[PDB]
Amino acid sequence: VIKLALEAGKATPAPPVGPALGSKGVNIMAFCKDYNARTADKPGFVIPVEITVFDDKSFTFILKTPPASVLLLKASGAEKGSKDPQMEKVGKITIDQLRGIATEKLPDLNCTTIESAMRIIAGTAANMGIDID
Amino acid sequence: MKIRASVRPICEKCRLIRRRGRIIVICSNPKHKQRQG
Amino acid sequence: MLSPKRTRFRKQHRGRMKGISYRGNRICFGRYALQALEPAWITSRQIEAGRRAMTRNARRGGKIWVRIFPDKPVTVRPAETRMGSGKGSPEYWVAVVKPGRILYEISGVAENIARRAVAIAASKMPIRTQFIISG
Amino acid sequence: RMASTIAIHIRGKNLASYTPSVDMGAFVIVVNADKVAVSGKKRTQKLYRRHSGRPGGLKEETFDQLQKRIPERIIEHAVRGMLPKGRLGRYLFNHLKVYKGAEHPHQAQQPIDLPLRDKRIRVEK
Amino acid sequence: SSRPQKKGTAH
Amino acid sequence: AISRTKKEETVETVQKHLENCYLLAAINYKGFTVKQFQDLRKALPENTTLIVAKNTLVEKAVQDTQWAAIKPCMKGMNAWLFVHSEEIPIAIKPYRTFQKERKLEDNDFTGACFEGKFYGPGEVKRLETMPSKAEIF
Amino acid sequence: KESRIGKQPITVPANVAIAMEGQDLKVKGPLGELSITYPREVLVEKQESGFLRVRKAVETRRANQMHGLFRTLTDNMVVGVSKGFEKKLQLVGVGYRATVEGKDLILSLGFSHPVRMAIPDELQVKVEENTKVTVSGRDKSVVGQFAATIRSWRPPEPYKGKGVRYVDEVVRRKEGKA
RNA sequence: GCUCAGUGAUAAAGGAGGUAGGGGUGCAGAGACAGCCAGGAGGUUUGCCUAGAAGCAGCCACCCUUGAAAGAGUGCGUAA
RNA sequence: UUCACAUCGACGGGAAGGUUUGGCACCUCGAUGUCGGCUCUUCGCCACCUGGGGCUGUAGUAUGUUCCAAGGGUUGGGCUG
Ligand SMILES: [Mg+2]
Ligand SMILES: [Mg+2]
Ligand SMILES: [Mg+2]
Ligand SMILES: [Mg+2]
Ligand SMILES: [Mg+2]
Ligand SMILES: [Mg+2]
Ligand SMILES: [Mg+2]
Ligand SMILES: [Mg+2]
Ligand SMILES: [Mg+2]
Ligand SMILES: [Mg+2]
Ligand SMILES: [Mg+2]
Ligand SMILES: [Mg+2]
Ligand SMILES: [Mg+2]
Ligand SMILES: [Mg+2]
Ligand SMILES: [Mg+2]
Ligand SMILES: [Mg+2]
Ligand SMILES: [Zn+2]
Repeated sequence: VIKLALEAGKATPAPPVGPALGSKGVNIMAFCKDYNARTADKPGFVIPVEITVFDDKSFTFILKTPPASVLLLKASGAEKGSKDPQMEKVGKITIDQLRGIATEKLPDLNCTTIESAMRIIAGTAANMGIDID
Repeated sequence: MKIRASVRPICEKCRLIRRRGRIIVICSNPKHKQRQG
Repeated sequence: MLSPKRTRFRKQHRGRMKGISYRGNRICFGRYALQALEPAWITSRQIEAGRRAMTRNARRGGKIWVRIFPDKPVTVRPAETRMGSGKGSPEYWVAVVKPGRILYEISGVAENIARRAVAIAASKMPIRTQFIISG
Repeated sequence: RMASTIAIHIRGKNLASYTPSVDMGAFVIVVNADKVAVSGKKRTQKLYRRHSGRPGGLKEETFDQLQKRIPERIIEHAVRGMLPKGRLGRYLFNHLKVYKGAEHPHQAQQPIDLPLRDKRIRVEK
Repeated sequence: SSRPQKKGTAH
Repeated sequence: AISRTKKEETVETVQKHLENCYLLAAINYKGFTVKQFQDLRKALPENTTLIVAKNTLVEKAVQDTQWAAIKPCMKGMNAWLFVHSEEIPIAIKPYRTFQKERKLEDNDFTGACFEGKFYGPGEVKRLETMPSKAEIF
Repeated sequence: KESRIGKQPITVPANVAIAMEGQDLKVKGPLGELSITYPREVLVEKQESGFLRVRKAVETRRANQMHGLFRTLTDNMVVGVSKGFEKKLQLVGVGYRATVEGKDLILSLGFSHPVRMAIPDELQVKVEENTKVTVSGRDKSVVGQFAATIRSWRPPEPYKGKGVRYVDEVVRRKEGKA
């Protein structure tokens, strides 16, 4: 059981991933192409991924939330977030981008409604300095 | 063990006891051991 | 270091320290304050140190009033000086405080940070003191 | 509290015939001198010192070392303090006969028991 | 030591 | 702690959720994750109401609504189910399957109450076999 | 009077013979005999239901502390003669070993000499040559004692955890040499 | 009534579950303290910085959500 | 390195001692006299070494600091009133 952060449709570079989870006995090409196929099924985004491994070297992995900070960095059109959140505001997103970032991240949250997901994403955007209305 | 006139608990785990009349401080970690005097 | 800018005569009477000070009793500026319990003589250096200590330990908390000040001169004769041939040279300056007198006033903090800061202040004081809250 | 009573009787202060300048007093035989009781931490604290007469000639015993070694000295030394000092004092002190055991070889003298009017003299555990 | 003793009639 | 006012309004909210519902389901939980608590709270609040309460808080709310025959179900830890909207078998059926996945996860079924009557740990099997409103009507 | 310890009565199980004379208590259990004397204030009551409830003559702070202590004491001599007490200590290191032979416990702790330890009657010491040692005895005080005397010779050092330790121990481990 | 220090002979700031009182203020019988069983989540690996900073080197923000409760984290720990 | 309290500890405060340099003039003036060595003691503990320990930024050796401890020890020379 190990936690890594990988890019959307790119896998198996030598320094970031392969040695790290490959020293625990995990197959590199199966995890990398199953993860690229699962990020080809959903909208492609940078994915933190938790890969669970077992005694027989088989592995099952869960793709976590594509970062709400990266999704709200591409929704407000910016690159770098605000160095001082709630002091300097670096962009603005509409409520429809709230419901969109909370629909793409909805299978990956624990929220029981779309309004809870929308206020979670409005809380993360209130946290990195990005205004929302 | 430090020995001094003023002994205070220096963290949360510290305990001030009374041994044969003198006030001591026992703790988990050895650096926080003190004796009054 | 606090000190008067001018006086006519240099040298002065020891005086005598009695009673309560009824005037400095109130806390009129800030919120929390340090009250002098006992009849003593505060050098300017001590007030300086106490203020500095309270200021540094408070930091992010706002305001410190110094309600006293060393306006009475004090004189000393050198070492190996036989007694006679005049009163000595004023070295330093003191403020006379009597019980009930307020020393430090402090505002802009929670009561906890204030209790701690006032403690570290009262550590550089020659006298026993007290912690009081505004009415 | 006992040694006071003892001193009174040795000195003679309980006879109408008392005189400071004379011995009108009794003899007193103290028995079971290791069973004598003492309050507080005194057993480990009270300190019997005696001095050689050379410098650094001081010797100290705790009460208990003493009571294990030669326990009669304790009561002899506690009564001698309350007798007068000087000629009649010392000559008096010879009337105090102390034994560590429960037994005394004076049965010929027909000893009576000593009256104690003190309340607190008897300790109980 | 900055304190004195009591000599004679003081004492 | 909890003031007497908040506990009187809590027993009143539990009694108002008691008057509208046709069935009670008692469940005790010890040593379980919050994740399956929130999955059980993905499945439950839709068709039914789940309320976790103290022994006496359940005692004085159920005695008055005439559910009193369920008093032995309040010994030990207490979590309750009332059916406000949906039927009895659609609420009782998921709980026993969730108790078969919870065998190592520490769940046990104490008892249920339907028709004003008390059914034990095994007698709720019937309450599970009952069909949906489309098949009965 | 209000010590949460002295209120709880002690259960004397069958196999346990309780002989009470005045303030002196002699208990003869399956494993043997234990004797204790009570101080002035503590009065322990032998019930008709077969229980021991501790009461106190007067309440000084003295007697309060007393009765708490003695209720636990004589609960431990009862449960002591019934079942018994086992202290277990294991040894950590290279060459460290123990051998029970006759009346001695021989310890090789890395000293020059073999360390010999005279084992008291009341104690029975079982040894695992797998470097574990258990001592069993009817009296908590004496077993605890001897256990400590074992541990004394080479107390656990901070770095590599080496030395004699009790079965369950938190040992501060510093990183030496970094 | 008090003291257990042989204090009862002398000295201060400071320290203190010493001890015997007195006064406010908290909670509780829908059970308070201590113990013991479980939970301690989602955003998120907050933003900045940094080879890395993931509650826990440093800086700034310190909100929101699911909630019985859970700090953008009190301490330990990892190169992270 | 992180970490006030391993070790230091600025600005200030509270003391003990009576060994330094002093203030006083109670003391003795007739022949009650200062600093070093020799010989000869003796006592204090604020411990330099030797005995036992706690902490360490103690791996080991060696330290550092501190606790109890004054039983014993504490060289020979060139140089100075
Ligand atoms: Mg007056
Ligand atoms: Mg005036
Ligand atoms: Mg002061
Ligand atoms: Mg003096
Ligand atoms: Mg005294
Ligand atoms: Mg300090
Ligand atoms: Mg004269
Ligand atoms: Mg002469
Ligand atoms: Mg010393
Ligand atoms: Mg040494
Ligand atoms: Mg050492
Ligand atoms: Mg080293
Ligand atoms: Mg010595
Ligand atoms: Mg000597
Ligand atoms: Mg010497
Ligand atoms: Mg020399
Ligand atoms: Zn501590």
